[PDB]
Amino acid sequence: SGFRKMAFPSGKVEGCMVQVTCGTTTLNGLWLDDVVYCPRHVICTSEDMLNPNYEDLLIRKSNHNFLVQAGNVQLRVIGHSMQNCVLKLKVDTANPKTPKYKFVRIQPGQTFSVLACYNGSPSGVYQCAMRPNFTIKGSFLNGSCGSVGFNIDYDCVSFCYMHHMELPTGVHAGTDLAGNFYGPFVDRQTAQAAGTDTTITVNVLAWLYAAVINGDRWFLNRFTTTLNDFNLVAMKYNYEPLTQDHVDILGPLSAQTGIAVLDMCASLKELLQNGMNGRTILGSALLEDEFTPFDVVRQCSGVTFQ
Amino acid sequence: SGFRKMAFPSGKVEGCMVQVTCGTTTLNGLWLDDVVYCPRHVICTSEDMLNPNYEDLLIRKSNHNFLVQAGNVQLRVIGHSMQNCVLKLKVDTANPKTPKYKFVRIQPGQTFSVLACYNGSPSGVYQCAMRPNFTIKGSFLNGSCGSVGFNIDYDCVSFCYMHHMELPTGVHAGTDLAGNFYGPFVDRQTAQAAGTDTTITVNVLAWLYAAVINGDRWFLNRFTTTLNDFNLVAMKYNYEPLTQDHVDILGPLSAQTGIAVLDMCASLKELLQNGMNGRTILGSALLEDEFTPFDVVRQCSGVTFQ
Ligand SMILES: *[C@H](O)[C@H](C[C@@H]1CCNC1=O)NC(=O)[C@H](CC(C)(C)C)NC(=O)[C@@H](NC(=O)OCc1ccccc1)C(C)C
Ligand SMILES: *[C@H](O)[C@H](C[C@@H]1CCNC1=O)NC(=O)[C@H](CC(C)(C)C)NC(=O)[C@@H](NC(=O)OCc1ccccc1)C(C)C
Repeated sequence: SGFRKMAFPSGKVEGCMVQVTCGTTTLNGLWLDDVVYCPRHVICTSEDMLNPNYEDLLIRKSNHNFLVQAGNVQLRVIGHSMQNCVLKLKVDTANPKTPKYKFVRIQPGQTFSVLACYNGSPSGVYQCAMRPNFTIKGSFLNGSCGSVGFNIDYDCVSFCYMHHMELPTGVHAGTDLAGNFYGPFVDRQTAQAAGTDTTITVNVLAWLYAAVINGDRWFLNRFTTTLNDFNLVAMKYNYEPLTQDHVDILGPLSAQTGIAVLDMCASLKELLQNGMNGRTILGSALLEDEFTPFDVVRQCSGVTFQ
Repeated sequence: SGFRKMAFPSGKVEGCMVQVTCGTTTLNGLWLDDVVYCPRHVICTSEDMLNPNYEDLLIRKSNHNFLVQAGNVQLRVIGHSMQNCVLKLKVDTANPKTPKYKFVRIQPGQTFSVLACYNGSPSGVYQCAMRPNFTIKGSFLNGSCGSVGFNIDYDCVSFCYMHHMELPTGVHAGTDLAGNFYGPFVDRQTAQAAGTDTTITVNVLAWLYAAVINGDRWFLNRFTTTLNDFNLVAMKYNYEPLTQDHVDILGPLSAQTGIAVLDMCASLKELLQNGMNGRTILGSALLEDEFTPFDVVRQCSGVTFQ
């Protein structure tokens, strides 16, 4: 028993991290087969960064301008090309540590692990959710760009995020591995704001099921509600709408605990209307929304990976 | 910017995890050089476990009773011996993935990363603190015994914890890697209880400094207090005493933020006496105590590891 914010084991990704230095910029790259993926704004300098034209900046570059460093071994760049907001640097050596992988784009509400890196060297690993407003609430310092977010599916690493920038509220924006931003952000030093966020309702209910599996039941109640009456309550509290699909994904957790999804909705309603009365749930005094139904099942059932 | 509960990258430890099966018990082992470390209660079966005599149970075992599995490669056991509550199984193959390592025993209040494993296969990684009552609040299911907790110091892995058991409040108990339990617990199925916990005051103050570095300042105040007047307030709220040493370790954070340690104590006092008034600090509605002063510096400064 117990419930923790749990990251995927990071070994498979640590072996793919390299340092990319060009001009006055150093950042992290992702080395899979003979390609190194990194944020395209490495080809910049601090005045290029007010409003650049990356297509122009890139034809001015030479292969030998890109210093790629895999630990204490240098990689020769033999080609370069830009795919949206990422650079693909072709190197003459294929990474012998390349895991089975996919590039996947995730949906708001879904979670992933982030391997925070500096200078090609992993610093820490932590779990994140993609917020409804396509930001993530990460922990990133200068030099962390090119760190990647990922999920693991048995032995396959699905890369879903590459880090690019911090927005003024301390939240973070980035791209998928094909270089397409999550949300309406651009890799420019121009005024940009996150936009209004909402709470991920299906994840909150999942975390309430995790609590019940773990012995926290005080918030349960005999009442029930309709899907429609629940969604009027979520609207007011800035929760995002609950669909019949979300009810289906919560079926397994409903079955394991004996609590109908719509009964747990009625509990969420009262929690929203009454607060928590100085009590806690799974050691939080807030309703937590960064655990998906799948995260809960993995942790409360013991799924592993090879 | 941003602050997250951040684990160490786990790759160095993933390469050391193996599966140990003996009789009707399967658990995880730690494979360093030609020795596999695992909990001694693997040599048990479910009626041995009410009150065993492990010295007796172990001389009855044969080397060939221990099935050690490093992925899809079996390791031959060539010797066995017991060191307190862990077994050391000598195998004829040294682990080519053995990192530089140390066995260290940690102090209550200190943190570490846990690589939760089942059947020798890593499942997830998360950060823990050793509670004042020598339990940890982990996430462990049946089959997770032998999972280890650790810190990384540049390239060196300091192993500090091996998992053994869950106590009735859902908290977890284990040993250091020399097999000596943290706290007054024994690896027996006899009635055992955690004992009264307290809040780790120095870590709470560290997390308040992390908040200030990250832009949360609402809890700051013009007031101050003495170390002595602060400790009378901590006593009442079940916080553990703050020493002049703790004030010294908080010096760096005090210097970076311009907030004297005793000024942050006065803020903690009011937070303890008034609550948080429905506000949050670093996205928590509770005072968080599982970040050490070092954890805060690492995350707010960007220390890496190779
Ligand atoms: C890559 O190492 C780095 C990662 C940042 C550094 C601090 N935290 C991080 O996650 N990314 C950058 O330095 C960005 C570079 C560009 C913009 C992608 C070229 N810069 C930023 O992240 C900056 N954000 C912005 O410039 O955009 C928002 C904004 C809002 C208002 C006015 C101007 C710009 C921040 C300021 C570091
Ligand atoms: C090892 O895989 C496993 C890990 C447990 C399983 C569930 N969560 C975990 O962390 N450890 C065990 O199964 C323990 C085996 C012994 C006791 C070390 C031989 N057993 C336990 O963890 C059990 N705890 C106790 O038996 O001790 C406390 C207690 C309190 C009151 C009455 C009897 C015993 C629990 C019940 C699984």
